[PDB]
Amino acid sequence: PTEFEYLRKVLFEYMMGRETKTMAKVITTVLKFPDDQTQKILEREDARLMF
Amino acid sequence: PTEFEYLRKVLFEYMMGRETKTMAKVITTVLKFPDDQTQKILEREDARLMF
Amino acid sequence: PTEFEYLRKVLFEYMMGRETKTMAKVITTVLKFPDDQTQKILEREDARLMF
Amino acid sequence: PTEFEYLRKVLFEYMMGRETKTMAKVITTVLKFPDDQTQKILEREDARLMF
Amino acid sequence: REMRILILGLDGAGKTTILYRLQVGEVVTTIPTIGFNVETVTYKNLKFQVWDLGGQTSIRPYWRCYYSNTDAVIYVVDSCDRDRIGISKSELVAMLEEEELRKAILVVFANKQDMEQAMTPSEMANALGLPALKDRKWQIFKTSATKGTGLDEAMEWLVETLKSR
Amino acid sequence: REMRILILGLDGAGKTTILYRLQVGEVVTTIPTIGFNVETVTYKNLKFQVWDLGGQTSIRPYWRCYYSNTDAVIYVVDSCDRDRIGISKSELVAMLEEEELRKAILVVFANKQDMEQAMTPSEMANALGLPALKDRKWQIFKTSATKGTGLDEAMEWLVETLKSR
Amino acid sequence: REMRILILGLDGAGKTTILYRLQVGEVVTTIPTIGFNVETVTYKNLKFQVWDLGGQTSIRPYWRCYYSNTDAVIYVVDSCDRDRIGISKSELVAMLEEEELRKAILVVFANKQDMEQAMTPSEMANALGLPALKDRKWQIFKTSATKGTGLDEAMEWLVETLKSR
Amino acid sequence: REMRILILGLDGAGKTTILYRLQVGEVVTTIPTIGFNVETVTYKNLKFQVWDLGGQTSIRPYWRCYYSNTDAVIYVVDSCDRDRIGISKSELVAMLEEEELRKAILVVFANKQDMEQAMTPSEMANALGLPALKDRKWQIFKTSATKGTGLDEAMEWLVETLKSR
Ligand SMILES: Nc1nc2c(ncn2[C@@H]2O[C@H](COP(=O)(O)OP(=O)(O)NP(=O)(O)O)[C@@H](O)[C@H]2O)c(=O)[nH]1
Ligand SMILES: Nc1nc2c(ncn2[C@@H]2O[C@H](COP(=O)(O)OP(=O)(O)NP(=O)(O)O)[C@@H](O)[C@H]2O)c(=O)[nH]1
Ligand SMILES: Nc1nc2c(ncn2[C@@H]2O[C@H](COP(=O)(O)OP(=O)(O)NP(=O)(O)O)[C@@H](O)[C@H]2O)c(=O)[nH]1
Ligand SMILES: Nc1nc2c(ncn2[C@@H]2O[C@H](COP(=O)(O)OP(=O)(O)NP(=O)(O)O)[C@@H](O)[C@H]2O)c(=O)[nH]1
Ligand SMILES: [Mg+2]
Ligand SMILES: [Mg+2]
Ligand SMILES: [Mg+2]
Ligand SMILES: [Mg+2]
Repeated sequence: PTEFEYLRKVLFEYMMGRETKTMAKVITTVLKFPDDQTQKILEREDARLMF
Repeated sequence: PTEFEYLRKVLFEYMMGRETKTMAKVITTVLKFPDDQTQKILEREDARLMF
Repeated sequence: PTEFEYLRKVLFEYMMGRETKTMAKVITTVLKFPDDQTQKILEREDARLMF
Repeated sequence: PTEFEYLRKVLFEYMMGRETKTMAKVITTVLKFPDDQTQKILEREDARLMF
Repeated sequence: REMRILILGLDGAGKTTILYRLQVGEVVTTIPTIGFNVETVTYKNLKFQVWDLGGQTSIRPYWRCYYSNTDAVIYVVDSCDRDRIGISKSELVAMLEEEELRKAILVVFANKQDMEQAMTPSEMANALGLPALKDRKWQIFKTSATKGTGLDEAMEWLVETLKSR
Repeated sequence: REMRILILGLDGAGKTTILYRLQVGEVVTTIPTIGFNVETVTYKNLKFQVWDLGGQTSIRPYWRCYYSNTDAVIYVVDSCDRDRIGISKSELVAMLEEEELRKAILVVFANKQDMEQAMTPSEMANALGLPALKDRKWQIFKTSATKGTGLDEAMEWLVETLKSR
Repeated sequence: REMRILILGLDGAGKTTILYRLQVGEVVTTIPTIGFNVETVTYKNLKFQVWDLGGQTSIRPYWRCYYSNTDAVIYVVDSCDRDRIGISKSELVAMLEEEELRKAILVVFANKQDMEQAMTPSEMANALGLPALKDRKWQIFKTSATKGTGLDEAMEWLVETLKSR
Repeated sequence: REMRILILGLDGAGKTTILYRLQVGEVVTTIPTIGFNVETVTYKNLKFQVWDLGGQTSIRPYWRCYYSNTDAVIYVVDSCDRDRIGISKSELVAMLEEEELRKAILVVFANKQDMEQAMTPSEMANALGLPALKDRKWQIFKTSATKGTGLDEAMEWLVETLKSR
């Protein structure tokens, strides 16, 4: 309930293109993504920072 | 429960940057985002397509 | 002739993707673009800043 | 003079994101850009077609 | 033109099995689809982006999120599931109300006709309300994703129907 | 496969008029083309991205900028313009040397055959030097963009000639 | 160099009120922070990216998601809240173990010192175990977000300590 | 906040020499600017996007293409050019009428003060009409891009004037 509002806030920021790398870590953490998927997201994200 | 794995699925694809506009519509529907924000997201997404 | 080199200079910068919104303004002014078209280009350029 | 309306017509299309790679070729030919700069432009343009 | 197709229907119909049967031999190595699958399929040297949407109850409400720019719907129905054909009708009537699908053509796959207990295409068409379809270009075919029969005939009619338009 | 065709020829031949005559009824609501027009045309259910380039003097030198990936060239020639047929040849010879057009096929349209003073396809053909074409697939037809005649024939020949290749 | 700071602590400690008190006058127009606030602050002509993370129970588990590249942690503790000072120690102990914070400098704010019943800086330091901290550059300051006292001093110490490193 | 500054003025005033003098030592290795230059500059640890627009006659009309979102205008004038001070006034009066520069502050640089024939900052201010400026935060300073004299004082004023606002 409080985590849902938290989730939406974080997800809103990410989708609008802000501080996307940090938000990605909280999103995979809150929704307990598996290690494989998590690392796949965190890398493309890094490959995104290059710009 | 089932809807949680589903969301984890739609989200993954979105973060990896695949079929983002469609994924944004299901992500905003599943989490019941408020119209104003849903629209903000679905416009940047439309502008995104111009590339 | 000074204006040509000028135009060529501003065109190069624009096509290499740097400061595209400003270059767009001087390009349409130098070549005297009709109002309709100029406004068309300046909008896409604005929609382009979102990213 | 006839080439000026021409250039404007072509530049408009390019700046509006339509058939950019062909437009790039005619713009650089009409304004007689130097080989180096023309090649720098037509490559960035190519790296764009991958999307 | 590169058309886009959606495969829809209730859980257990054989939607996923059909997808891979198309543009690939066939290996029903399959598990309930809690999400979706998308593959590019080539028929008569043509190209389509085909979506296979999971059909269990809790996620059926999200099908409409995918209706934009749809050329055709391949509606799969289990020919031996007599208890649930009424439900497949409700979902069908509900999606044909959708403004984004107004021009999409509909093709029904009465799947699992390899089983003795399967209903006839006619029984199915009537129970789905197809005879009363207005402003719609439709047709129903019998199929067996497992045995690989009938799909070719169905795709033929589909491709030709939209090549016209 | 989606082919792209370039409509070329001197100023005032009927290039623009012919483009819209294809894939549309006809309304010669036309002005000189100081730039170009691009339209999607469908023939025998096939699809083409057709480019119509303006032909007055000063802009003709930029024709070669569009030759990349060209499948065929519809070359329009004014049948009554006896004074400038020699120039049309100069242009045609120049583009045929172009390395990017090597595999493109040539279709010549002897346009304005509805004018009592139009020369004959045989006269035009010899003047353009078509009887001497080597390693080239070509044919000449007589048309009238205004009356809408001879166009269907030309397209039939073009579509089939490339359907082979 | 532009440092980035984290303002951590339990719900109620006064973290948000502090953030806006810095780089801006002050207006504790405040509501429970369900998420986070980020603002850029300039002290002695320098630049800090300051993150204010909500501290209620359910979201405290996600603090570590932000530890990456942290230069300093301003840890806010409610000086009047004696019943929960042990929980503050717990969270504090846990975060310091974090490998990504090893080189971060710690600054504790014994906030709400404008209140008569607020415990002293010495009691808190001992109660939080600060005296035992090894390999840790730290300091404790008594502050008041509403009255705005003790902040300039703390900022001075933080700015100078890290300018060293 | 990162401010953007425009360096305007007639050809030969020393605009380009000033740009590089700011944020680097000094090497007037310069040629007439037929276009523009842009560079990121840091003063009192602050960030500025600074543009240098070429000033010969035929391209002066395009300065206004760059007026949007301008925080300050450093107007550079040749202190030894007595024949053209009136033209420097025309241009200045014209640009100050621009609605997009309403909230921009003005800083005139009486450049080339290393030359004996350099007019005083007071004569310049009078010939340009600065004293008559209403609703304009402005100041004038004498400088020497080559000798690097006068720039620090100028920048201090600018930096502090805008920190206010
Ligand atoms: N006898 C028979 N079984 C079939 C046929 N097509 C699919 N099946 C079986 O039906 C079951 C489910 O098929 P599947 O394609 O996964 O169904 P689905 O519609 O994708 N289910 P969901 O929507 O839950 O993802 C499998 O055991 C499969 O082998 C058919 O034509 N005949
Ligand atoms: N009698 C006749 N007139 C025609 C025919 N096709 C075009 N015309 C006329 O010839 C004129 C020029 O035609 P148009 O299509 O604009 O020529 P174009 O080659 O596009 N010219 P440009 O290269 O300058 O744009 C128009 O006035 C048109 O009506 C035809 O088949 N018969
Ligand atoms: N007397 C006093 N009250 C203070 C002080 N600092 C904060 N408060 C009060 O404490 C309450 C909560 O403050 P706030 O800044 O929202 O706390 P927080 O730590 O950000 N809470 P959260 O983490 O939930 O967002 C407010 O009513 C505020 O006015 C202080 O120094 N003195
Ligand atoms: N004595 C002296 N010469 C200077 C000074 N500032 C610039 N100059 C000289 O004046 C000349 C022109 O300077 P420059 O910076 O290129 O001028 P500009 O305003 O950018 N010209 P443009 O607008 O045409 O590009 C150079 O030869 C330079 O060395 C100064 O303060 N004193
Ligand atoms: Mg399945
Ligand atoms: Mg025309
Ligand atoms: Mg708060
Ligand atoms: Mg210069």
